[PDB]
Amino acid sequence: NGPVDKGSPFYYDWESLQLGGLIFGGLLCIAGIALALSGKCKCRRNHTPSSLPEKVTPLITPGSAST
Repeated sequence: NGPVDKGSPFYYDWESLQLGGLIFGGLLCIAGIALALSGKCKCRRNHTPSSLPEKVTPLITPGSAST
């Protein structure tokens, strides 16, 4: 028994907190977008009054800095 881990040499197995640490961030992200999904289905039919007319602005309005 040694919940400390620093008791046996198997403690040096912490290196994972490093290599995995980098993935941790990548994983957290995957978790971030996931939550968004629960808000994408609505944004698909509701979307925003600005983010959506952005790709439809050129067809609805000139979209040119001049002329």
